[PDB]
Order: sequence, then structure tokens, then C-alpha cells
Amino acid sequence: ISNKVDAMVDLLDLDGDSY
Amino acid sequence: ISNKVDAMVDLLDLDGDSYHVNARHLLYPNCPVTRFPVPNEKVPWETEFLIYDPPFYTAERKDAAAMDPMGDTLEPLSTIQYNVVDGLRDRRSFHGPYTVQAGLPLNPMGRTGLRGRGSLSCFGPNHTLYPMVTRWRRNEDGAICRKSIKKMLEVLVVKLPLSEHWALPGGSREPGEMLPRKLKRILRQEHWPSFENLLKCGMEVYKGYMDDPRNTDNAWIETVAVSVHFQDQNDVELNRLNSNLHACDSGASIRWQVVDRRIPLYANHKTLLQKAAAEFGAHY
Amino acid sequence: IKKKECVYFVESSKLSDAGKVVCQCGYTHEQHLEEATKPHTFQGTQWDPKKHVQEMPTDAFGDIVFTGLSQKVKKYVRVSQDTPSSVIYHLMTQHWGLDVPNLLISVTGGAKNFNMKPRLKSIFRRGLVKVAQTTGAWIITGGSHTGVMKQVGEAVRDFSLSSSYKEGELITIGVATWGTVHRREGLIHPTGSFPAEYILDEDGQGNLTCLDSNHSHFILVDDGTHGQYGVEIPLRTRLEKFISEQTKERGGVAIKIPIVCVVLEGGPGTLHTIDNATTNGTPCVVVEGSGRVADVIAQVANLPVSDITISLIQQKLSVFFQEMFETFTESRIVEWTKKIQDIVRRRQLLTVFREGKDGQQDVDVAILQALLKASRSQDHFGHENWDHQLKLAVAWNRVDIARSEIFMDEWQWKPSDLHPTMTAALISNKPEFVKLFLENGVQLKEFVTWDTLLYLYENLDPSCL
Amino acid sequence: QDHFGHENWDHQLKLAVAWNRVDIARSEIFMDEWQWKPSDLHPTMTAALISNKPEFVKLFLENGVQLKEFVTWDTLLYLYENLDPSCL
Repeated sequence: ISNKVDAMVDLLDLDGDSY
Repeated sequence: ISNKVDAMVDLLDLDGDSYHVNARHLLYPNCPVTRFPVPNEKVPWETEFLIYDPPFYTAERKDAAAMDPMGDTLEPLSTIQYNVVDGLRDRRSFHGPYTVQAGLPLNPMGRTGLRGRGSLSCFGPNHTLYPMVTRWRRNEDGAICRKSIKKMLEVLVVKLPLSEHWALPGGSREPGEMLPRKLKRILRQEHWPSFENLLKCGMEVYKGYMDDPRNTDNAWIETVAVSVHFQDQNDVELNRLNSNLHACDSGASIRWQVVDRRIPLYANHKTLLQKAAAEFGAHY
Repeated sequence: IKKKECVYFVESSKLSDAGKVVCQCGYTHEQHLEEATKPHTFQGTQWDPKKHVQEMPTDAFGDIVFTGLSQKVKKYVRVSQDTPSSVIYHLMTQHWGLDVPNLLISVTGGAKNFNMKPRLKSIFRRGLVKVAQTTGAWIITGGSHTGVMKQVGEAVRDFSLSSSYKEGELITIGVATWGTVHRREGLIHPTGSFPAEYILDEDGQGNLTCLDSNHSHFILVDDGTHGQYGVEIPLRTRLEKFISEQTKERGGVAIKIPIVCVVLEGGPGTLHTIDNATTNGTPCVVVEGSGRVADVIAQVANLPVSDITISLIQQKLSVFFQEMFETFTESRIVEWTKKIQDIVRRRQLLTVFREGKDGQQDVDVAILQALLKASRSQDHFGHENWDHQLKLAVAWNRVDIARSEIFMDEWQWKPSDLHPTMTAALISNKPEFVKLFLENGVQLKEFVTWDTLLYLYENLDPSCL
Repeated sequence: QDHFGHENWDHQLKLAVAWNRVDIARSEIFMDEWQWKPSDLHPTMTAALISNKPEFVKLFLENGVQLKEFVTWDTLLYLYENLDPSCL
């Protein structure tokens, strides 16, 4: 469980050229 | 785990304006009077109507429109002309449209909603000066301001023991005397009558008007800013300014101080200081 | 002792010179760092290196703790500008007890201080530790106490006193100018060695910049001068072209050492520094949000070759140095136009660390995508790329980067190919790679040849019983 | 409102003892440019030791307040005059 809630801390911080 | 799910309960609940400020305050430091609030659109009285009026209270200490220790007359006593140097009441302004419209000299920087007081002791400009004594400062062997890139400055300011700020001599036309003698409003308590060429070695900074709190519509303080710089950090020029400091009959202290936007003078010198700081590329 | 190789670079600057802008004398006259040619030499009309600048044995060859800021030790060597790069690399490994590193981080940017969003601080200062913790890297920085080189010294202090672990001792090598240092005096010793001290002073020493506190090793270069800032540029790029040239040695068959920049602030000169790295074929990363020129190249990162003639994006530097598009006091902005248009052309050798959609990946993985992105761009004659990136992938000890990047394309199976890499993880140990290769069909009944054990037992743990 | 130097990062920390709000001491007045000078933390390190307040001491030990330099002779003489009066 402790490894999986750590995956949720980081989951919710998301709000002529050729010359 | 119990501390981390508590971090998730709180994580998901997320779905002219620059005319006057200090003159437009309420309290004026002697008598409890305030009668007219004017905001940043009704300040210049030449532009808008402002049919509402501030009632008047003048001369602040002794004699309301007589002003015999102060030195100005009544409005029924035929107010002396607008831009005349005569007489000993120096009414020679620096701005052109010094307006005596209502029989009294109304100010040119817009109405501050005030009285006509003799806080200035003068119904006029009161052309004053400020000897910006300026040490382009040092360290053990000569420094600059590393804070941004600029140069750091040191300025003598005197803390008067009663008023709670740190000031400079206001050369505001010593009564009977000239402007370099209310330069000696405080500089007589720096003990020397010998050297008198202080502004003769001065450099002009800014002529114009200050946001003095003790202004009114008929009395307002415009000024001239004068720098006295020092680039040596070394010899007789700073020494004659320092060895002529007995300060024998002085109140508190005259200590050399660094400059910033956070010095303990409240408003008047502080809005004046950066114009001196702009000329030499200082930090402010 | 290894003192007879690092040499002085000293000579008078006041033979005759009217550089009286500093008011203390004419131009650093005698009783100064000028000490040798105080009698009359031949003419001394122009001091320029036709007029010779001597190389004598050094006087700063020691070790000084910051009083009283920290307690640890750090090495103090000044060095000439003409010193060969293999000399200092022999000085670092064989005499300072430094391991041969696995990557180089050359953090560059602006010298002036800057403050960004604390989310960027909590990402960049955290992950830059998490690079050098796992890999055992070196962080080549710019020395003194101000600017981007200050912010990287924050990140080591944010680790090595909070989670102060000997396991993963970070190595940040400061390269600065002996001459822009704030206290050149109090650090000289022709004796040769000293566990001495000096005191940090920030607000004084107006032009001469003081050394940053949090660094592991200090290297100071000079031209017998003072005040003149950029003199370490023809050393750091000449040094890093040799460390990237030098190879590893390890029993699992060795690699070439890679190299990466990190730019934070930027500005003029840094834009000249970035493409000079990419022309030599060393990739680097630009961070989003913070930076004078850095947010510029972040903005023109994904646009194709269709150039503004920058004037719309001239003042995207958020400080507004020179305050305007037109009063920028930089004539021929066409100069900076070519420097951008060469950088954005090389798509492989430049990445950009976007905050929103790459920060949750990591700043670890993005700084290690980029080395893998460059080496993917350059292989020769077959499937050496999926041999070369895995050769790197041993020495990272980054198992997921080996898994999520170079095991998701079409892996050319040929499981004899994993045998020079299976031999690596067994000796290095590194046990977690062996489960990864056993997933990929490295059959142990075929792998263990007779000659492999003979190579295996010659590479035991030497401290073992 | 500070006057004449770095008294602001002395005055806010003087408040920050009396709050017992360690994160507000951490997240606000330890994220700007702290002028290091770790003799400056000595009138505040003396505060948290007497007041106790133990959690500030780990914060100052993070900021390089070296205990081998801090404990002067006169500080202990000020320290033993401020014991817990109800203690044995």
C-alpha cells in the first residue's frame, strides 16, 4: 500500500531555407 | 500511509494619479481637522467642477489670517501677486501658472481638498532645498553595490529625537534670511560658521514639487534638489565635511546611512532620493 | 607531491599601463600580486604576452574549510591557462582520490542572481541530486557565489546536510578565475600544502567575486590578471573535450564518457556557449520558465525553420535588460538569429525540459533521455546503437531507463549480443539487470562458456575472503 | 518595514520563535536569499533552547549553526541562569 499511494502524490500535480 | 492520505483529502477540493498622496491624508499633525476627500479623478480642480468644498482653517498656531510670527496677510488684506519676487515673502514660484483666482493663491498640482493653512507659514511655494550629502561608499578599500550590478551610496541623515524619521536640512527660507540659511536650520547645530560654500560646490538634481503632507490648496511646498557628491573616499573634501562635525548642541545623532527603498524617512525625502540616485547610476 | 607540473601564470601588470579607472593606484602597482619584475627589465612598454608571463611552481596547492560555514574538506589548486588537460585529469583521479566519472554535467547560465517559481526549485534542485546520486557523476560548474552556479550549490546543500549520505558523495568541481576571486590573499603558500582557512565575505569585495561555499573541488585558472571575468572559457571547453574523449576501463566492456549541459538563466555568451557544445556533438537541455535566453530557446524549440527576425520574441527575457526591443543596445540582432537557427536545426542534440508534461516523467529521465537521444542519432554500421546505449545502461544503474527506453523498440534479438553486457552486471553487481536479461531470453545454459568463467574468476571482489 | 541592513531577516525570525510555527519559519523566511553570517542566529538559537521548542534546533542545524562554535563560555552562563524553575 505504501508504494501505491506514493504513485498518487505525483499523479495529482497536473492541473530558401535549404540553400 | 496515514499521513499521506491526509495530504489527498485537501488535494481534491480545488474544482493625474501621482499628484498627491501624503497631502490627501485625513489627519494633519496639529489640529484634528479633515473635511474633504478627493480621489484620483477629481484632483485637478481646473478639469472637473468639484462643487463640494473644503472648509478652511489657517495659520496653525497663533493668528488665523494675521500671521504676524508667520508672515502673510488676510484674503481681505489684498493678497500679494502671483509670480512676484517682492517682497521678503518670496512668492517667486518655479512653475508658471501659479494661480491666484479666488483672491488667494490656489495650487497648480490639483486640489488636495484642504484649507489655506499656515503649516507652511506662507501662502505660497516656499522654495526649499535639500543638501543631499553623498558618500559614494566604500569598504576596506573601495566598493560597489554587488546586489544588482550598481553602485551603493551612503547619505548622512539626521534623526531628530522627537519626530520619528531621519531627515535632511530643509532650506525653506529662514525668516529674514535666504535659502542657504534655512539650510542652516539644523546645520547651525553642526558647529561651524567657517565654511559657507556648501551649495556653491553643489550640483542641481530636481526642481519641482513634493508630496508634503502639511500642504493645502493655498500653501504647497515645491523645491530644488541639490547634490553634493564625493568621489574620493580619501581626503580633505570628506574630511572638511566630517571634521567640521562637533554636533555639540544636537539632539540625537547624524550618522552616515546607506540608501535603499527602505530607509526610515517616511515620504518626502524618500520620493526625492531616487532622482539623486538616478544621476550617478546608483542602486536606490 | 605533483607540485612540479601545475605552474604559475604571473607577471607584472604595471610595467607601464595607464589603467587608472581603479583609483587605488595606476594599475595594480608593486607590492601586489606583481612581485617578480619589480626591478628594471628591458623595456616593459606593453605587457602583452610577447612580454613574457612566467610559469613558476604554484602556491595554492592545498585544502581549506569554509569558516565557519561548513566542516568538510575540499581541494584548492590554481592552474595556468596553458596547462594540458591530461595533467589536471591525472591530478583529479590519482591524487585527489576521485573515481573516473560516468557522465559530465556542465551547468551554465547567467552570472547574476535570479529567482524562479518554487515548483521549478523543488523539481530542479531535487532531481539534480538524483542524477549524481545514482550515476556517480561530476558537476562542472562556474565557481563563484552568484547566479546559476549559486543555485546548484543550493541543491547539494539541500541534500548533503539534510540527507547527508556518504553513500553517493556528490562531486561538484568548480572552475573559476583566480583573479575574480575575492580574497586572493590569505590563500598563498609556496610551502606547498595547507589545511588552512579563509572567511567568506559577500557584501564586501565589490568587483572580485567570492567563492561559493557548497562545492567539492575548486580549480582556479588565471592570466596574471584581476577583474577580467571570462578566462576559464578556453579551459572548461578544452577540459571537457578531453573527459568526453577519455574512456572507462571497467571489467564489463567499457564505454566512452558522455557529457551534458544544463542551462538555467543564460544571456549573451551563453548562447555562444550552447551551440559550441552541440557543434562538437554534445547534447544539452533547456529548462522552462526561468531564463533570459533560456525561455527564448524554450519558446522557439518546437517551431520549424521560420524565423521572426526575433523582434517579436526579443523581450521574452523577463528581466528586460536594456528594457526595450529598440533600446537593446545590441546592433545586428541578425547575429543572434543565426545562433538560434543553428541550435533548433539540430533536433536530436537539443531537448527542452517542459514543466507541465515532462516534470511528472522526471527531470532525471529527461536529462537521461537526452544522452540516449544523442547516441541514438549516432551509430555506425549496424546495430551498435542498441549495443552502445546498453553499454551506457550498465554504468547508470538506472534499471527503468534501461527498461522503458531501450527495451521498447524493436530489439534485434541475437542473444549472444547481450553476453558482453551480461558479463558486466555479474561482475559489477548490479543484480537487478540480471532479471532484466533473463526476461529477454539470455539462456544461462548457453551463456556460461568455459572461457567466460576464466574471465569471471579473474575479476573477483578483491576485498573478499 | 526594516531599517539599516538585514534586521528584517532578524525581525521575522524573532517573531518566528514565538509562533511555534516551524513551517512558516521554513517555507517563508528560509526560501529567499538568507544572509548567512551564522553568528546572526545565535540570539535565536538561544531562544529555542530555553523555550523548548526543540523543532527549531534541527532547522538551525540545517542552516550551519555549528555547535562547536556556538557554545561560548558566556552563553552557558546565560543558559544556566534560565533553567526550568519547576525542575528538580
